[PDB]
Amino acid sequence: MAGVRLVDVWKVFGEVTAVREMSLEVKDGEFMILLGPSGCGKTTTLRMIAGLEEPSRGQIYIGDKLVADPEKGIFVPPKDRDIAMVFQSYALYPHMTVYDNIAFPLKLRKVPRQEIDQRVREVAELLGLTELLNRKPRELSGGQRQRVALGRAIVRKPQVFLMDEPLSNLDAKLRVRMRAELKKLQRQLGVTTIYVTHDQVEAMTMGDRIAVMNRGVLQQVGSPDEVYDKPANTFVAGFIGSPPMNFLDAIVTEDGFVDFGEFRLKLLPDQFEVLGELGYVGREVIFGIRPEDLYDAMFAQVRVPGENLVRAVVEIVENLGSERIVRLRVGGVTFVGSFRSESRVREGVEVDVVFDMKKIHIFDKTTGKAIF
Amino acid sequence: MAGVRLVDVWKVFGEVTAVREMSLEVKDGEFMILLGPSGCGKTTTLRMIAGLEEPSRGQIYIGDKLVADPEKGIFVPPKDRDIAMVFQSYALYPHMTVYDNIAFPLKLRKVPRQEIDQRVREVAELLGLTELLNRKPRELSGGQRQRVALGRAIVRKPQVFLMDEPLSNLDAKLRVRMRAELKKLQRQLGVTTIYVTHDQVEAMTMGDRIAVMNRGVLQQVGSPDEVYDKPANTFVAGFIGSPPMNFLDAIVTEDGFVDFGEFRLKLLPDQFEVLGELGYVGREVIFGIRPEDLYDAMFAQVRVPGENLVRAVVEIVENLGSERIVRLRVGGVTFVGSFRSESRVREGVEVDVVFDMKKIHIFDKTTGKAIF
Ligand SMILES: [Cl-]
Ligand SMILES: [Cl-]
Ligand SMILES: [Cl-]
Ligand SMILES: [Cl-]
Ligand SMILES: [Cl-]
Ligand SMILES: [Cl-]
Ligand SMILES: [Cl-]
Ligand SMILES: [Cl-]
Ligand SMILES: [Cl-]
Ligand SMILES: [Cl-]
Ligand SMILES: [Mg+2]
Ligand SMILES: [Mg+2]
Ligand SMILES: [Mg+2]
Ligand SMILES: [Mg+2]
Ligand SMILES: [Mg+2]
Ligand SMILES: [Mg+2]
Ligand SMILES: [Mg+2]
Ligand SMILES: [Mg+2]
Ligand SMILES: [Mg+2]
Ligand SMILES: [Mg+2]
Ligand SMILES: [Mg+2]
Ligand SMILES: [N+]
Ligand SMILES: [N+]
Ligand SMILES: [N+]
Ligand code: NA
Ligand code: NA
Ligand code: NA
Ligand code: NA
Ligand code: NA
Ligand code: NA
Ligand code: NA
Ligand code: NA
Ligand code: NA
Ligand code: NA
Ligand code: NA
Ligand code: NA
Ligand code: NA
Ligand code: NA
Ligand code: NA
Ligand code: NA
Ligand code: NA
Ligand code: NA
Ligand code: NA
Ligand code: NA
Ligand code: NA
Ligand code: NA
Ligand code: NA
Ligand code: NA
Ligand code: NA
Ligand code: NA
Ligand code: NA
Ligand code: NA
Repeated sequence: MAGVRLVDVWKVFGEVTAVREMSLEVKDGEFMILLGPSGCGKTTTLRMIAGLEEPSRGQIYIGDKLVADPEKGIFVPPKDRDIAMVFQSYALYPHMTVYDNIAFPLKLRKVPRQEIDQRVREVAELLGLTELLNRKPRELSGGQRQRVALGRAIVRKPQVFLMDEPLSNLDAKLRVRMRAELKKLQRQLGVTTIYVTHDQVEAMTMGDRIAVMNRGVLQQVGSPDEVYDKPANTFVAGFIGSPPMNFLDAIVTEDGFVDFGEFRLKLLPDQFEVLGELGYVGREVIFGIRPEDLYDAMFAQVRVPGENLVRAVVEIVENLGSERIVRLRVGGVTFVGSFRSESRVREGVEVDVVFDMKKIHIFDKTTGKAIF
Repeated sequence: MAGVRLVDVWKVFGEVTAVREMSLEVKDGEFMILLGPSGCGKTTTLRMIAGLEEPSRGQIYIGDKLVADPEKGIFVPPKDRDIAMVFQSYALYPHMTVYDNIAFPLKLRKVPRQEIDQRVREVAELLGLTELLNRKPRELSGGQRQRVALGRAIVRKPQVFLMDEPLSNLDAKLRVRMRAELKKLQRQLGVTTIYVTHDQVEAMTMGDRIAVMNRGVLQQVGSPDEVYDKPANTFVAGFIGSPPMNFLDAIVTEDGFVDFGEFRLKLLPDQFEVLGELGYVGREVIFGIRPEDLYDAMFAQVRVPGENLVRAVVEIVENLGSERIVRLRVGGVTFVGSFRSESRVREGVEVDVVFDMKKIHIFDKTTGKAIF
């Protein structure tokens, strides 16, 4: 069964809802990311798992243990859950030595003195903390304190590691390296990890799966490929990706096209069939395609006038060196493409644009849910 | 209505007791210091007030709310308590200006924009953040980001702020300035604050009151003058002061003197009376007097041979420029005085020493408790 489980979890404050009926199963041993914009409920969700905040309603389990169910009067304090919040301010005694801070979980569980000493010294050396063993955290730098909390977290082996934006205070290069190092260590340890971040690249880079949240609601749980290539709804589709996915209003036509008013594109057979079966033919839907899937027709692989091509005017060309971000317009609609450097587009000049129809998305105009 | 109240609070781990039957009432709006040496239970006490640790027994109130009483199955986790923990550098929202970061909590509580603006700008002014209102976190220093986080915490108006020697990482000079800035801000806010420190000078400098702890036990709660001038027992008397208070074994005599064996001193009338009414006349007690209250007879204001004066030999004279620390000996007992620079004391030479009898202390030799 799941390493961590939330069942219909809510957190409310009067008329405000921080987390709304969230059910999530985190697999044993996976590195799960909670990703979403500011205020989306991800931090509240991590705190409820940690026990730093109580759910308003719902059940929360760590392994086979029910750690929170307010309807049953059940609430296990954070220290009694088998979890490690790798967050220094909460985990560490500033006036106890680094050595004693790291040894604490083990002496609490009556591990022999010789064993404690070797396990503490081993994890300290691994983390470059050896020379700091006799110092107290109140004397250390912020980075050193975070490392000491990490050592205390991994010296034992809890059932779950929890982290909240642990690399936000780092230089870009060090951050890229740490994302790799943290994931390598998690894989080595094999311990279920739940990690909050607002950073899409960090999420897609480190996570085995990503739980995308928006305004307290779980939008989708999937691997980086699933959330990027198979966004569950317009929120997910528009939240991940740079430049953002383009969205256009369209009518699915009886003759198999998505009609934007200003122009039309021919759907692929299978797409049109699924839309047929579901009853969207004749209806207004939301069409989406990423900038990386739009091409200058001069160099596109397959150019089909009528079906995947449209003439647009270029409004802005941003020269990024390795590519060009091209703001395009066809009458009253606009979209952005990421074209190759060899493209000769020029502001004010028209250009034919090819859409890679295999990469489009169609969503329900009312619910926002993805058809594909 | 106390701001925070602990009633008979204990925290134990097996045979080890971190905090023992502590009752403490923190006044609404006061700056309370929890001061003690390492292992005294000061951090555990702050952790139980924050809710990071559940007490083994006792009740804890934040305002009029009972937040922990294990016998009643009551335990409110940290995020659900009306407290603000001040630590490292908290959850600064990226892609959000300073103004919006501080305003965020009020944006949830749906506070009118007029009020949000006034409150945010007011808070930024107290923190010196006004010129940074339109800046993003990335454009800020670490100290600027830290102040922005404090501002976010302050605008929410918690019942109490909790911190554990947050100034510990600072160079001496900056620390002196920050103690003053922190206390000034606390007075401007009028918010109950509980601050843990191991530093005696920091405690006496910043606290309205100081809760002195030793080995899990609350020794005394008083203003800096009270803990310094009216120490409740020998621990408090010997823990604050430099050089430390001198202690000598004595016997209260029938004729109104304290007899040290090697010499005697005459008690002030009111002092002998209290010792009498309490039944100490004829008993061995612990006598105490600070170095600053010992004087070279050459410059003393009042010299009464036999009563407040004794001839001693000088063993060590430390020349501190602004004063001299003089280690004195009378037969088999020693004590240290802080004499004026003009004193002509010399190692190996005798000198008459005057004791300021109005400043002495007498403690019960068995319990260590101060009679006065
Ligand atoms: Cl702590
Ligand atoms: Cl070692
Ligand atoms: Cl990366
Ligand atoms: Cl919502
Ligand atoms: Cl919500
Ligand atoms: Cl996406
Ligand atoms: Cl062609
Ligand atoms: Cl202003
Ligand atoms: Cl004292
Ligand atoms: Cl002389
Ligand atoms: Mg967070
Ligand atoms: Mg998946
Ligand atoms: Mg892949
Ligand atoms: Mg493509
Ligand atoms: Mg794509
Ligand atoms: Mg140009
Ligand atoms: Mg009770
Ligand atoms: Mg809460
Ligand atoms: Mg004084
Ligand atoms: Mg004095
Ligand atoms: Mg002088
Ligand atoms: N993993
Ligand atoms: N242009
Ligand atoms: N105060
Ligand atoms: Na997985
Ligand atoms: Na939000
Ligand atoms: Na609650
Ligand atoms: Na416990
Ligand atoms: Na690593
Ligand atoms: Na895919
Ligand atoms: Na991917
Ligand atoms: Na891929
Ligand atoms: Na894609
Ligand atoms: Na792709
Ligand atoms: Na134009
Ligand atoms: Na341009
Ligand atoms: Na393709
Ligand atoms: Na006070
Ligand atoms: Na505990
Ligand atoms: Na100004
Ligand atoms: Na509040
Ligand atoms: Na200030
Ligand atoms: Na007092
Ligand atoms: Na006094
Ligand atoms: Na006073
Ligand atoms: Na004074
Ligand atoms: Na005094
Ligand atoms: Na004094
Ligand atoms: Na003299
Ligand atoms: Na000397
Ligand atoms: Na000398
Ligand atoms: Na000498």
